[PDB]
Amino acid sequence: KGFVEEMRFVAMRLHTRDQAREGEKEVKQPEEKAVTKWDPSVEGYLKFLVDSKLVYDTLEKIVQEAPHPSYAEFRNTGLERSASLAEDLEWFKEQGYTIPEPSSPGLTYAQYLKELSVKDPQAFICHFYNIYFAHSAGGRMIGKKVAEKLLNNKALEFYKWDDDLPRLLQNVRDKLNKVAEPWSREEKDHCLEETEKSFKLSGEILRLILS
Ligand code: HEM
Repeated sequence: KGFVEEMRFVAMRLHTRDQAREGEKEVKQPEEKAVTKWDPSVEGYLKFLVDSKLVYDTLEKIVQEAPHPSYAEFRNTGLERSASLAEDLEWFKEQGYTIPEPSSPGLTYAQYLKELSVKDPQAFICHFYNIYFAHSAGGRMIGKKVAEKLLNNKALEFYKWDDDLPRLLQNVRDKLNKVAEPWSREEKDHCLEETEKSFKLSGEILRLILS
């Protein structure tokens, strides 16, 4: 039975019920409240977008270099976001905003991903799944609400895909199921146990929006 379903179960229970129907956590950090209650700023959102771009650039470099050969299965999935973020940062530059340097949440996550990618493929796969699949789920609703609050409803490229998203996602889920099928139970469990750290490091990047 498909291992992605196991990763999704763990991810959902780590959401707050404010923010997702299947979430089981209480609101503890900002950002963990329902998005409609957020008070974002453009300054904070730009830090979030720059730090996000650093993480996506890092994930793209890891699957191209493929220090473990299974990572090459995840090249060119259609979910890559670095080009879309570059376009959106240029839109903000054309509007007169300053683009910030990467902040500590993105620098920290990028460094950790590079380390994991070499030493711990099971833990890396947990982050690959949670980072990309978070974005195409709640990330889209964050983008829409932030654009309503601050951008007069501008629809940024970060929230657009060149192909049907349900099919893109399902084909990556089936690739993830295939890379995990030879794993032992212990390797699968090790992957699942990494999910809290992905939520922590991602959450610190999301919190920039509200900073
Ligand atoms: C402000 C924060 C967040 C909100 C509002 C949010 C909201 C949601 C919602 C409403 C869903 C269910 C809809 C769906 O499956 O398409 C979902 C799914 C998901 N979220 Fe989040 N989420 C947040 C943060 C995170 C974080 C930090 C992670 C992990 C780093 C994450 C990982 C996932 C995953 C993996 C799914 C399953 C998506 C799928 O099955 O394709 N989310 N999220």
